[PDB]
Order: sequence, then structure tokens, then C-alpha cells
Amino acid sequence: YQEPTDPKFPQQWYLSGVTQRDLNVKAAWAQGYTGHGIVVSILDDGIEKNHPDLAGNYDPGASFDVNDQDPDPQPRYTQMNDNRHGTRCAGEVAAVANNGVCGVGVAYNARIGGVRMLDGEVTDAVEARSLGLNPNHIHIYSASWGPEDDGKTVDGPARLAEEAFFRGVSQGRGGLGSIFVWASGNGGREHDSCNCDGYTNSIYTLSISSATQFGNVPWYSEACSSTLATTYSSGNQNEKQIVTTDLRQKCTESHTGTSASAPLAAGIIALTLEANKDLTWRDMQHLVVQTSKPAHLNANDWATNGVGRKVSHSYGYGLLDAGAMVALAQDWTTVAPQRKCIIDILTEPKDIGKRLEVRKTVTACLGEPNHITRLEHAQARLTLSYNRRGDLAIHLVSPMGTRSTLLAARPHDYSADGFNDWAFMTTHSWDEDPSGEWVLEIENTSEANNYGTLTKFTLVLYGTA
Ligand SMILES: [Ca+2]
Ligand SMILES: [Ca+2]
Ligand SMILES: [Ca+2]
Ligand SMILES: [Ca+2]
Repeated sequence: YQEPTDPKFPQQWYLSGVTQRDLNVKAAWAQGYTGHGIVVSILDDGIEKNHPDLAGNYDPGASFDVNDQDPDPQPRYTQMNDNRHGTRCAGEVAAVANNGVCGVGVAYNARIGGVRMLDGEVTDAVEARSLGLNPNHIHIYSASWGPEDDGKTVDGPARLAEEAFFRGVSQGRGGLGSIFVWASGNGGREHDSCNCDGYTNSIYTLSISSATQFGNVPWYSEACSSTLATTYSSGNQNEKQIVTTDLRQKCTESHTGTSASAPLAAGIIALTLEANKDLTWRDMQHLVVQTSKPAHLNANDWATNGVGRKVSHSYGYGLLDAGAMVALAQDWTTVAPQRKCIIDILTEPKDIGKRLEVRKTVTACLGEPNHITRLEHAQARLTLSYNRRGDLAIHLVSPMGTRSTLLAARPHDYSADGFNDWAFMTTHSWDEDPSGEWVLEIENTSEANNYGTLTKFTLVLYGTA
């Protein structure tokens, strides 16, 4: 093995770095893992398959055009370069190495495809078709779509896309499960809270946020409990950005935002799957939880959970660490069957007013086939009315004492629609024992005299025994 010779590899600071402050990818490459035999697909605005840094790894089997209903995902060219995004992301995962062009992908011997699906009317059906493309050929899908990041919207996948996620993790990859890697959002300026985005807030998506070069939470970041982990992206004008393949056969040094983080995660996950091709979609999430690193990341909300792991709403479990992922993968015992324990918490509706606390001691399906002693994801499915949605903050405390923020104040959100059986998800209690007293807190963070009612609280616990 030799370090890549590509002309912009030194500029790929999140990989080539020798300041400790990187994704630890060289360590995986040096162990011999570069993505061989793994297939990744970018679900976005298309892919420039003839790009000099992509063509060598391009895989028609991983690509389709859902907008035009044909096999060729080539993007449309416009003056504003609207359809540059998929090509940028594809390069992050799998740009060719050692070919004197631009930089390299994290998984530079992986095969890369794209689905052209954003350049047209994006319906539920379009989404489902993209998520379900060739599920026994493609291992890993990477995407960043979701509701407008205006800090006012609550929305997620409709029925067909939800069913495709489920079919994907259930039946995809010969039963091991499609790995759906997701960006958590770019609505930071608008105080958006990513549990209001049902794509990233899903248990089926392995969700990723960003850190700046100097290890800070970028302006565009959204915090939420559903995020699992972090990769580097852009920041302020003194901090470097993402260097990758661009539209028109170019090399950009200015790829930005959380949408640039998901593809780096996708690449790391490809290296990890190469290291253990029998990892299931849940195994992969477990690896990310166990091996991600808080160390060099600055946040004001780091907290240690019931099993001793540091976790943040901006960063999840911290920065992905490819070396550690590959290492743990090689020793990993695949997890037991997923259990789901559904607990109806409320016996009557509760007035919210200025503040509401709901406490309930649960057995987590003790005595039954869905008894859970080792949590993975938890959801609080809430139905409530409120006069000004964004003034609410909502927290969930596990019996072991871990406080998850389910919803932070979203000052721009003046909706009077409340939440209709909305599943807020947290990863922060992973591996805890969910038996005992859970506490739900709903608070009016404004000085306004606000009012509403909580009419349903379903606690949904996932995990093993
Ligand atoms: Ca086409
Ligand atoms: Ca290259
Ligand atoms: Ca958002
Ligand atoms: Ca997710």
C-alpha cells in the first residue's frame, strides 16, 4: 500500500490530514480496505458517469433515472449548475485514486452509481422507486432530501417511501438490509430541529451531521436526538471545505453543508462492509455507536449516557473513525433479532400550559417475546395541540437518567397544527436497559401565555434481550 498520489489529495484534509483531526481513513486503507466489492448509490440530481475521476468506478447496476424513467442518470446542464450535487457526492464516496485527477473517494475501489430523481417532480412514488433500486446489488444508499429546512416544517416520508425503507432494511441485501445513510439537515440558520424531518428521524436511516475543520458546530447544523454520528464538512471562511468531483468534469474545493457529510459516512461504511460483508443494517448502526469519537469536537451539550458513552445532539456519538470501524467489524458478532415493545403511556389527556411532566414506570414488555433489556432506538410518538408549535421544547429521560432533547424551540415555527402521532426518535440511550421510570417533559420556552393538550404518548422501544 502507498498513499494516494492524486493532485488534490493533500487538500482533502479530512482524509490526508496529519494533525490527528481527520476521519482516520488512511488507517483502514493501510489494513487493505478501500471498498472493493461494495456498491454505493447517490440518490440525488444525477451523476456525471463520464467524469474522469468517476468513470473508472461507475456502475450502471447502481444507477437509474427515475425522473425520465430510463437507465442513464446523467444530469442536465444549466447555467446555475443546479444538478451538480450528485456528482459532488459520488466523488466523496468513490472518486478514482492514483489517476492524476482531483482527489480520491473514501472508498476509492468501491463501485459508485447514482439515481437521478431530484430533477423533476418528486412524488412519494419517485422516492420509493429510488430507495428500492436494485436492493440486492446496491449495498449502501446516500441521500440528503427531506422537508424544507425553514425551521417551520414537520414532515417525512409518505406511505410508499416508508414501505420502501422497511422493505429495504427487511429484505434488501439478501436479508441483511439496505444501509440508508442520511444527512440530518442544513436548517441551522433558521433554528431547525432535525427530529421534525421524518427521513433523518427514522430508525431506518443512519443519520450524519457535520463538524467544521476547527472542530466546531457549523452555522448550518441541525441538532436532534435522532442523529448517530458526524463527519467533517465546511465552516467559516478560514476553514477548508470538501474537495471532490464537480459537474462538467471539474474538481471543486468548495462543496459545503451537511449534504457533504453523508457521502463521507457512506464511504466509511463501504470500507466497513468490505471488512465484514455479513454486517446487517442494525450491526452497522451499532458499530457507529461504539466507535465514533467525541474527542476533538466542541459542543456545549455533551453528556454521558447510562452506559458511559458521550453523546451530543449536534454530533451524535461523535466523529466517524474508519480505522476503528473496520477493526471492530472484523470481530463483530451479528446482533439478535430486533424486538419492538409498544407502550401506551397516557390514561387521559394532559393539559400542557406552561409546563407538563409525565412519568411512567414501564417493564419494557417483561415476560413477553418482545421484552427488551438492551435498547437500540426509542421513539416517543406524541399527539398534541398547541397554539404556537415552535415555543415548545420536549425532553425524554430514560430510567438510567439520560436526557434526550426530542424537540428544541424553533422560534420561526408559528404553526397551530401541533403534532399528529409524530414519532420523535432518540439514539442517545442505545444499549441502556429501558426498564423503570421514563419522564417526558414539555415546556413553553416563551414568555407568551401558550396553551394546548397532550392527548397521546406512545413509548416505542427497539432492541434485544
Ligand atoms: Ca436519463
Ligand atoms: Ca483521482
Ligand atoms: Ca431540517
Ligand atoms: Ca435516522
